[PDB]
Amino acid sequence: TEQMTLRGTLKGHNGWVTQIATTPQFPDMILSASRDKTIIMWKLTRDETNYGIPQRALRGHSHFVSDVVISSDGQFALSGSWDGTLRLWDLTTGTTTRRFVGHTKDVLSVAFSSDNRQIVSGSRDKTIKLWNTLGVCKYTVQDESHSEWVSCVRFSPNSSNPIIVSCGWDKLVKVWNLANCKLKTNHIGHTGYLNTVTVSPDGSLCASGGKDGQAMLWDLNEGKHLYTLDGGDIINALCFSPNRYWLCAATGPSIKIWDLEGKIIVDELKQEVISTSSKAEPPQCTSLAWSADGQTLFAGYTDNLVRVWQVTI
Amino acid sequence: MGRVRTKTVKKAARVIIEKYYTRLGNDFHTNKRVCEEIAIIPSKKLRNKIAGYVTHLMKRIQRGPVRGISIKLQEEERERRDNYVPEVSALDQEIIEVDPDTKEMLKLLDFGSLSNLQVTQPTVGM
RNA sequence: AACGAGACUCUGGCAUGCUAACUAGUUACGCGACCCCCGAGCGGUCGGCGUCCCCCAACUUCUUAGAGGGACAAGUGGCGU
Repeated sequence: TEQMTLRGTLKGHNGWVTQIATTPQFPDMILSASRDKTIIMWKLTRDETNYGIPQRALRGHSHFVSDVVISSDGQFALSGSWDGTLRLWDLTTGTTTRRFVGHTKDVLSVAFSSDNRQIVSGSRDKTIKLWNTLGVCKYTVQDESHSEWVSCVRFSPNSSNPIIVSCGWDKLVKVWNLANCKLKTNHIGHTGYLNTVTVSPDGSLCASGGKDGQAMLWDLNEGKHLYTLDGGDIINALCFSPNRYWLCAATGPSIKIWDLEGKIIVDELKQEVISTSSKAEPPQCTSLAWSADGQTLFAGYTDNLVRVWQVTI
Repeated sequence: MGRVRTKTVKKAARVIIEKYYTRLGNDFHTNKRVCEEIAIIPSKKLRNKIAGYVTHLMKRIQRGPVRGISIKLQEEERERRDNYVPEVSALDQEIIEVDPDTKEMLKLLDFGSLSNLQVTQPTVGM
């Protein structure tokens, strides 16, 4: 079966990498966020000396940047921050065209709609919130929301079932109808708080995880439970492959992949030892992205680096 | 210089960990946000000092016991050293040797018949 | 268990992020005016100098001052019953 190998590393940051984002429109570009308050745009290269260079940096947020996402045309990017404000960036000039305001705490995740005509967000303020791209808020979920911090929000990629999924510190996963503005279904099972939720590109399955170290699968349209996978110590991020039936997870200092035909671990990715006089000797992995080609993986870390892996035979 | 923490900081940090161990971790910037919603703290400068000692105590509790703090996860494995151990399926067996003056003490008590015997040294060890 | 200590109150150093100013400014131009040709090049569109003057132009970097943010011995290496 297929096996990963280390390609190279990217060095231009002064705090933990918080997220990475990519598109099929520009395969020599990637974009990433950090606790150093700024978003970096990278020029990738196939040169033997170093795999990429910081090309531009976006500087307008006043605390940490928590989430970042790119428009399907590759012209614009959207981001949230621990300063409680949400911003839309023109990637050609490196300037914000609009600013979104109306949360009263601290913003943990954001997404674009699959048509890119609507925006959604989640926060420590306990409210999910919906926005028009002209910067005006359109609905607020309030009493039916999570009882604790809203950790994540995501859209289904398909057009024929317009719904969103979410996870929170009250250890529930919830599913919501877009046009009707209402809750559809709870899912219950996890013992710890939740860090992440994700959906397969065919629009069929969820995955979710957090402190309990378990990845659990769920149906989007059949409304029911599927099998549980033990990850290890903790789950920081999850993603599906774009062209294989694989789930991938970032788990403490290591990254891991499951082949879902026959439910088996393909490989686990680890770091060369730097001897350290304390517990948690290695730095942890914080975020993942597969390239639009599917053949290469980007991963971010608490040691201010992005590490790149290829597939091999 | 002096960076020693006063009893107002050290007592509030212990009471937080007794009630909210499942919320906490190694990241100071996340602990600083948790301690602001589970407690009323009058000053920003006091909140930072409490979340600092909570972050120090979490890294100790990952290694072993701290005498002033208790949690279910550590009590139930104490309760597994309590009750019975995996060490052996039977007692240390009663087939043990007897000295001549213990043989004589048991003879006067109408007992014996199950022990081997040998004598000690010719004179008291010096 | 109580008072003193510490916390606490005022103050200094950071924010091209927020709120928004004819009793505070900048940039720019519809432009208008004086002086110099030193300037590719003319006595010019274009250059230089301005506490010289309008804006029914755009804006908040520099000034004012309200709200929040930020630092914890928090990170790494030694020494410590």
